[PDB]
Amino acid sequence: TTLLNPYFGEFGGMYVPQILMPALNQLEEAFVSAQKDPEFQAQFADLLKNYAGRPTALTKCQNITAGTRTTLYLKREDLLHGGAHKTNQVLGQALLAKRMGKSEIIAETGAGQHGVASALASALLGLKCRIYMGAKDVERQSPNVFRMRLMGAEVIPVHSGSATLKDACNEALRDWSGSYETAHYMLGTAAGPHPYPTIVREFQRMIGEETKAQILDKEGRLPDAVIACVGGGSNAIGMFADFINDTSVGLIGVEPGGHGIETGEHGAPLKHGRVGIYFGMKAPMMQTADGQIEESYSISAGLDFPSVGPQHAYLNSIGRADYVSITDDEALEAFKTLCRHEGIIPALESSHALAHALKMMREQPEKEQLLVVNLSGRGDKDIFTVHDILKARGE
Amino acid sequence: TTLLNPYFGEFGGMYVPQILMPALNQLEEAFVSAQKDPEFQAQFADLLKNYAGRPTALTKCQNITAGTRTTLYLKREDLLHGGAHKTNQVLGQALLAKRMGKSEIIAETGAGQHGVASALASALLGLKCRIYMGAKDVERQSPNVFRMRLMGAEVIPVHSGSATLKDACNEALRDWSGSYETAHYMLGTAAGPHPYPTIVREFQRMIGEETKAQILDKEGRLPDAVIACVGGGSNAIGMFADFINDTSVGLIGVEPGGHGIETGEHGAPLKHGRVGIYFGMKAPMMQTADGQIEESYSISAGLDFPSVGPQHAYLNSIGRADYVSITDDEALEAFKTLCRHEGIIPALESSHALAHALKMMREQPEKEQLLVVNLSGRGDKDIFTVHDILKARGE
Amino acid sequence: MERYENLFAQLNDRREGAFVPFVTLGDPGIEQSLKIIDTLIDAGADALELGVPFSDPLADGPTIQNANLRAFAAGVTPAQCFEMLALIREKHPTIPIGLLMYANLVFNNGIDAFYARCEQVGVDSVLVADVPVEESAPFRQAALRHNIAPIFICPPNADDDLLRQVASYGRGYTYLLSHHLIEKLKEYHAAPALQGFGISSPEQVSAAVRAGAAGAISGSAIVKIIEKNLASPKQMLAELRSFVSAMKAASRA
Amino acid sequence: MERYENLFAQLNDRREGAFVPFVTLGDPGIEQSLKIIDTLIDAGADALELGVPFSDPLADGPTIQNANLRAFAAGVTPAQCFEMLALIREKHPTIPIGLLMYANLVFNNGIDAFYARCEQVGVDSVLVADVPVEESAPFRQAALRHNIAPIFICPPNADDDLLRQVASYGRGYTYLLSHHLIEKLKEYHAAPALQGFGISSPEQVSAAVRAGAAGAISGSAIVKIIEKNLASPKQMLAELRSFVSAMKAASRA
Ligand SMILES: O=C(NCCOP(=O)(O)O)c1ccc(OC(F)(F)F)cc1
Ligand SMILES: O=C(NCCOP(=O)(O)O)c1ccc(OC(F)(F)F)cc1
Ligand SMILES: O=C(NCCOP(=O)(O)O)c1ccc(OC(F)(F)F)cc1
Ligand SMILES: O=C(NCCOP(=O)(O)O)c1ccc(OC(F)(F)F)cc1
Ligand SMILES: O=C(NCCOP(=O)(O)O)c1ccc(OC(F)(F)F)cc1
Ligand SMILES: O=C(NCCOP(=O)(O)O)c1ccc(OC(F)(F)F)cc1
Ligand SMILES: *Cc1c(COP(=O)(O)O)cnc(C)c1O
Ligand SMILES: *Cc1c(COP(=O)(O)O)cnc(C)c1O
Ligand code: NA
Ligand code: NA
Repeated sequence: TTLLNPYFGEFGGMYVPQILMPALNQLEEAFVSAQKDPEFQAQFADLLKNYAGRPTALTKCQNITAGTRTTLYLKREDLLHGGAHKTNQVLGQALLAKRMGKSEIIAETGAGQHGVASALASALLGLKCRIYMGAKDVERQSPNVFRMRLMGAEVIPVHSGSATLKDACNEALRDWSGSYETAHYMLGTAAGPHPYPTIVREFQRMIGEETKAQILDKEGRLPDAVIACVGGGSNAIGMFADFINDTSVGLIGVEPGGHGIETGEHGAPLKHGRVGIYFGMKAPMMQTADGQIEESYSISAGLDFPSVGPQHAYLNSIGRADYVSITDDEALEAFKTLCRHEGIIPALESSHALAHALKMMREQPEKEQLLVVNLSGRGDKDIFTVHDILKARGE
Repeated sequence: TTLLNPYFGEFGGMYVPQILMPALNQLEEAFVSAQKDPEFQAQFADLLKNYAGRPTALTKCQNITAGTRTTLYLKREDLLHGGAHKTNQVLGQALLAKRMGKSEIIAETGAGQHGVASALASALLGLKCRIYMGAKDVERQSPNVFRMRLMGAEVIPVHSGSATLKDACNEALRDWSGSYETAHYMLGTAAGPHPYPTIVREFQRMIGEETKAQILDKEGRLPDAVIACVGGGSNAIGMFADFINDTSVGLIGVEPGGHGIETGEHGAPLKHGRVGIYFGMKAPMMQTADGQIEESYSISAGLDFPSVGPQHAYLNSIGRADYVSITDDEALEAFKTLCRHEGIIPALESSHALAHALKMMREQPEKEQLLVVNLSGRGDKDIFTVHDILKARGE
Repeated sequence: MERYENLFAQLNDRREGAFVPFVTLGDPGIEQSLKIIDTLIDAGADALELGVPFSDPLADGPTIQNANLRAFAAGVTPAQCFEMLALIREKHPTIPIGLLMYANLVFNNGIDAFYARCEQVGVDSVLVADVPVEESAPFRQAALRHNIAPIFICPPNADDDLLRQVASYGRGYTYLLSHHLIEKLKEYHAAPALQGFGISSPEQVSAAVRAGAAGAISGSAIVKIIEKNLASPKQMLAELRSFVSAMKAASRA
Repeated sequence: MERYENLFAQLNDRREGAFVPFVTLGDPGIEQSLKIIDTLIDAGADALELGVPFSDPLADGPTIQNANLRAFAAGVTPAQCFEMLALIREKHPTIPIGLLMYANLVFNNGIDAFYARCEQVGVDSVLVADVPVEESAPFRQAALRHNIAPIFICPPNADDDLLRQVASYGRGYTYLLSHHLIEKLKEYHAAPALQGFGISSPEQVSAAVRAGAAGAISGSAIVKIIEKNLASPKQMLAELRSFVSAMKAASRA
């Protein structure tokens, strides 16, 4: 028995070994209790406001849209403490851990952003944090590893399997199955077994709530569409949640197309993968024909989770949300465009969302449309990546 | 004749060649007009809010102060768009430039932060931006140079003199003397000739205004002291301005002590330099016994302006503000402390202010005191600097 | 076929517990894995638990993860695992053969088709490591439709509802993790319990049976002998034969 | 002493303009700079404008910045510049000698003491490059107390208030930047105008005097000959002598 529905249509569930069920059931009951507790809500709101800097701005981009009938606003998650939206949910999850009497946090990380987010929340809230990161990722993400260690987190390199994100996830879950009485597993996206897709959405939903209020204040009506990149699904579901019932508002999720869908080198499982069961859930994933789990490829390492949150798969299935993809080259062009024309350096993750809005505008420049892009993070972290590409091909 | 007083006591003035006076007088009249114009004030406020993300948070640091009678709040300029307080004033200065019908911006930069701030403001406001940077600085600040170029700014390496900040300042002023009819010089601190110390203060004063409101809301009384690092004086004067008339509020400015005052390798001219005339102003500076201008040294390149704003020299002279210094090692310790105990990575500049507050607390831990530190910027930019030092001495 | 029912009735007649080794199909290659399995049987294995190499074996420890990696280095696929299974059953008609699977490999080509393939090759049971009893309905239904026993883990902390679900839904044997639980499972008419996890010496086989389990499963201990002897396949087999013989002797009355 | 007044009265008697070279004291070393200055005088310089090397010569272009750098490479200090000035005056008693200074060097050891030192060595005027007339009060007062002429730049766009300030406050000569201004300055009884900036050929010396200026100042052109001939000091002097002679001849009626 669960308190809440673990599925979104056919997708989701709790496909974990039997021994991990009590941890998931404990978490779910703690969450349900927390959600009804005005003191928990007040404490979470207080951290978001006075520590993380909520509400975040909603910035109009007239320099980009000039001469078209597009109006473009960026939801400025790049201005959140830590430089990406991940901070919102790690703070709620850390509060949940304290609610349950846990004194330790376990987290996984691929590109290091969730690792840093978990570490900063743990440092603030006095939790002992240990982070599993694939040894190959540890090597290609030294700035993020040193941030984690500065913040008092223990960073544990994982050598098992392919020494990347999947292996980190597995090691985190293994640890948790033996330590859940004193440790909380701080999963970094709106995916994995129930209750994590639900929890992470609820702890990100202020993105869309604020966006709604701000767009109503500034324009007097809802957006025609809100657009967000999709790696695992957290920033997109946070933007989308409050608009789901506003049936005239388009929900566009943007997966990484990498070098191009046709090349096979992409990270677009929702639209170009196949449903499997892994990561504790039933969802579209990147996998071989005989069912071995594969990798997602993107210029942006933050978009490389090889599946997708089950609520996204469900929202696509019923036609409520539409999913598209953007290539590396398109994302790079959006990155350069925002730097040059608005003085904002976007994360390469976020640049995928922006690239698709640019496409919406440029393809039909006399179409009246009011767009919000979720600018999920800032791109200081990506400047050497972008520099080296722009160098490699002349410039 | 000027409209406003160019001096603070003996300090300040307009010690520039005759040919630059009309540019300064034009600027001053434009500023005075702007300050009386509610539409200009409304436009500036709108950018600060919806682009830059004002107001910034005021964060309590209970984990740091536990067991003492210090209450510590950080004014979170690190959460401002661009990651430091410099953004506030570049936006006002860019608006001023447009007010005067200027289509080009000239700026100087040493460590690159003001260069990036000028570039982002210019990109937003549609101004053609050219930035002078000493060739040695261009070499040691490649991340910031590439940010400037991404934002459409022209970065001009300066080979004259010592190829550092002074030389960049000189080249910027030379250019301006010939181009001021169409170009505005966007000076990057509360120093230089009148009207720049006044302008930069006024375009930073929302730091203290917000701090006052927020501290009154959270504690019901004013701070015992507000503490800010002093390189040129802009973030400190922005924090201080609104409290000057609240005579019970201490104003503590922190200059870099470098390897230590006694070593001669420091950047503390206000307290350890000698009054000279240079950079268009009469102020304490780093200079040889026979009057050649020297460099400031600090682990933090952002604190290396070898003089100080004249209002600081004046506030010290009358005893309204007190100035102290913090060494590299002390700043490093504060940097590590904030990372570990609050999950905030502070700029090494800002870490000087924090280090002095830590000293105030630790030296007298049973002294009742309510402190605000201006956390002028975030320290992502400093993580390799800090890593290499911590490596060099074991760790 | 009711191979587990036949086995336990014969063992009961002999006052004997089952000894059940776990190995990974195709570790360290197909031909040597076939020889290893035949050696385990010739040394007295009562039943087999066999893993199919999977990319992300979450519920397995380093020894077994390493075994999967060796099998992948040999190019072992599920299709080749099923050809192996057919040959093993053709050689050994009565020994119960159980698979340890991950959900993706069962679900991949269709759950029904998976269990049909198991039936066709003569597998007796399947434990899907990452399907908890609460979400097992389609798996256990498909299993039973194809005369395959669905196997469930019963954790040492299991509450009463979980014990009843396990007792009701499982067949063949109950997988008990390393005396209260054993009696409750018997009370609820569960399939007979086999104790597994960290069983590495004769003494622990005897202890499990004395506690009232019908037998014991051992994997890491066995696969260790594989890993240790990669360079010497012939000695590998001799050490496997010695260890299995000793472990099986500990289950005899 | 009223060396500028004496000079202009004698030049006026001869229907002649002044030719006034600018060089940096101690460029490229002390001994060669002394020789260069003597050569400029022997070739017909009517007056001298002499720079004191300063760390940050804001108002100077690359040729003169480079000259300062050469002088610093020779270890030239203001104290050594003043010893040089004493020797130059001791050799040439009537030629007006003007300094181009930056404010820090004047203010450093005390403004009064600076102008006292100028008087003691026999300097006639000082132009403080980065002191605008509006803030010049302490400089010009100290100058005049020590019989030193304070020199001000009059920009080509100068408004009427600025022309009146310059005419009132300056002495010796008015520094006019490269016909309306010349007449206004004369109207306001200013010190006689010397035209400076980009004067590099005989034709421009004649043109300045014909416009009604009392003479012309040239620096870059002169210092270029220094820079160009660093390896050949003797040829340096010969080229300087040729250029100054030609430039001075252009000022003659
Ligand atoms: O995508 C995930 N984490 C995000 C890490 O973010 P980053 O550090 O930015 O790579 C993620 C982690 C765990 C997971 O499920 C389970 F735990 F079952 F494996 C599903 C997705
Ligand atoms: O300190 C200054 N700029 C700050 C540059 O900041 P950063 O880029 O962070 O080095 C600065 C720049 C110019 C100046 O006066 C004058 F223009 F006369 F030279 C005085 C101070
Ligand atoms: O089985 C475990 N350990 C040892 C037995 O397996 P093996 O050593 O491969 O035979 C084991 C460890 C963790 C676990 O839970 C989860 F996957 F969620 F982490 C489930 C089983
Ligand atoms: O039978 C297994 N391993 C061999 C016996 O354990 P050991 O001797 O410790 O290797 C075995 C059984 C189940 C399993 O996963 C899960 F528990 F999730 F179902 C993992 C390993
Ligand atoms: O004098 C100038 N140029 C040429 C003449 O000097 P030099 O070439 O050294 O003789 C000159 C250039 C710029 C200037 O204003 C300021 F310093 F503010 F930039 C003042 C004078
Ligand atoms: O006399 C000077 N230079 C020599 C003549 O100019 P040029 O022949 O172009 O080098 C000279 C005079 C003043 C000056 O600074 C300021 F204008 F600010 F007062 C800089 C150079
Ligand atoms: C990690 C990350 C993403 C992708 O994660 P989601 O869970 O899909 O939102 C997107 N943007 C940024 C800035 C990130 O750090
Ligand atoms: C540039 C800078 C400083 C020093 O400049 P001030 O004008 O003295 O405020 C301080 N902090 C940060 C973060 C900076 O970028
Ligand atoms: Na994905
Ligand atoms: Na300074």
